[PDB]
Amino acid sequence: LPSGSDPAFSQPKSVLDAGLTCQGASPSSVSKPILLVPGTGTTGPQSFDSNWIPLSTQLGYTPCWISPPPFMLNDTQVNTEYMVNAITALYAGSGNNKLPVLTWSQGGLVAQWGLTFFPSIRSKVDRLMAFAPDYKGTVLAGPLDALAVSAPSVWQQTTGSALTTALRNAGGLTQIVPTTNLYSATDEIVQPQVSNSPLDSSYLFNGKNVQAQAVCGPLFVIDHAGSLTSQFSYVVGRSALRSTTGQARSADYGITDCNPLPANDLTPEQKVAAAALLAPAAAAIVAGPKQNCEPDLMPYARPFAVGKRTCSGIVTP
Amino acid sequence: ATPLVKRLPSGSDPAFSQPKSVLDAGLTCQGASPSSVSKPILLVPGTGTTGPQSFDSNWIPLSTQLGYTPCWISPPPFMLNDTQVNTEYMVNAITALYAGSGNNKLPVLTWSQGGLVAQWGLTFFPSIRSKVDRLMAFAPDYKGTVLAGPLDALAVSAPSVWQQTTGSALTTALRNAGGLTQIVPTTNLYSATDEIVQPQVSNSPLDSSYLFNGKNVQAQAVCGPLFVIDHAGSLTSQFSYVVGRSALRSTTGQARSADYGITDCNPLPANDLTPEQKVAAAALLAPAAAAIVAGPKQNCEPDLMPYARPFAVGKRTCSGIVTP
Ligand code: NA
Ligand code: NA
Repeated sequence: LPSGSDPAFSQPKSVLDAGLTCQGASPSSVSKPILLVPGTGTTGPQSFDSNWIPLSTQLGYTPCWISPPPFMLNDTQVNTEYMVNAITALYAGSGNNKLPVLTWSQGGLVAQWGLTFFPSIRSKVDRLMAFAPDYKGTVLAGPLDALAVSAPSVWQQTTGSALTTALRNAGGLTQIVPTTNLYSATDEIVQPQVSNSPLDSSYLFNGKNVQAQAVCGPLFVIDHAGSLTSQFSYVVGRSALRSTTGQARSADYGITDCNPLPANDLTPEQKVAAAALLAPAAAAIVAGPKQNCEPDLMPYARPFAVGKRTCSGIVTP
Repeated sequence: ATPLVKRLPSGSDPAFSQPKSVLDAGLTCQGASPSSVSKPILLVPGTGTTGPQSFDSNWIPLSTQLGYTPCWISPPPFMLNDTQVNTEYMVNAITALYAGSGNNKLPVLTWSQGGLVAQWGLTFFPSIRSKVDRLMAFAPDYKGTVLAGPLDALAVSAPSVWQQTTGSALTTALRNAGGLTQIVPTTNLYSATDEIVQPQVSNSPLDSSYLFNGKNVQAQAVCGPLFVIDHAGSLTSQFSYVVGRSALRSTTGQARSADYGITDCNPLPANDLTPEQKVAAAALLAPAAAAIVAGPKQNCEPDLMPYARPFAVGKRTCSGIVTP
């Protein structure tokens, strides 16, 4: 993995701090923070108000989140600056104590990108619990050469992208901190996910890779959003957050937990909102940035994707 | 600024799967033993051929007339086996010829798969980087080729044909390990009209023969868009001889634009070849296509050796999905 000093941020600290919020606390003085990293086309609240904000509260954490603008549609590398800055802030604000990170969709790619390229946070993240992460991107976007004009981070989550290439070649498809990846073969956004194998976009070597169907059977169906919100997802995430190993444990879940509906402990209103989690993403995409090329890799990542084409041209060594 | 990133594998050479005696048996020099040879040049042949079949009609005599002792490897059977094994023959030969010429660097000159083999060796066997002074590659397929896939016609194909298919685990691993940037001074001579290796048309890093920082000479960029030489002509033409002569003589280790131009754009076999050599040069490809048909074939790409597996995790080879 990359070593040495962290790369410089492209955004000022004040901007990065403005993207971080905690429930009922300031990041500078917070007990048992958990950092929630949202999905493409959403803010922290839109990703987590109906699920892991209340669920982590009941598990004894202070939920905190980042909301990189606009709605996680900008450069994934910029979104990661928000996360790295937040880990640094919440580590100090909790008394110099490691904290867990819990993510949905792109948020897991962001987390692993930060752990790969910003060495200072490896000692500050206790564990990573990623729901439907797309470390390999998704092939459902189609080939890069045919992609319609799309948001910066949508380019970067397209399989074949310079970003996913650089993550892989820098060592980022192996876990860096104890990581659990919960995902679904029936994901309608991120594929391939069907093999229960290293082919899957959510898979990390040495991670606790939990394809729901491997536990629940081939008839179990949860979609991209259900991967975050389901009762099964809650049991796995609870296992990961409590485990002394930092990863979910098979002994903590079984067939009786294979309920695809929103987590039981959510209120009826939260269950409704959780089922409708994905809709704001489309609206943000319609109003959001669009371009005909993948954003350039920042200098710290360019050496890992020589030959790939971004907006400024082919990456050279 | 730019971070520190080792561009290539480092450390000790991976072990060979073949014993030294077997690798030595595949190496021959004209009129000399590798153990005591003056000014060797190592020639690495193309798919479906032996060293003599690739080079008897061209660079064996032409390099002799430039003052070298030509030496070649003939990995069996006819370069159709695992490209990684073919590379063991090349690595061993460099070690032997470096030692047999008094610890003096030597040039490597290749056709077709031979250039992929050379770059694979330089990428994964660090000991040879200080023993090769330059690489002169004719029609190298560092990205493989999109033409004539392994599932065309009979659903089995030679091991090295799988590996030379674009998207293969082998070509993926080479790229991910840093192998599409030159490692020693390299000249790549190729043709937009290559009928075996594509894509080659863009005169840019998209081309299968292109290496970053190399001297990448697409013939049409010098001779015009309607100049035609094929996969074999890329090795045998008079234009190719002028570029190769420049690369071998150059003090930079690469061909120099000053040494060739429009008046060298002769697509026929190199002038200095005898009539018999010119005829054989024009017919270079026929034995290779036939050997591919009669050789080993399988329905899967050979497994990557352990040294290469980390660079193609998630690809599929005969044993299953590649893991580190
Ligand atoms: Na958009
Ligand atoms: Na075939």
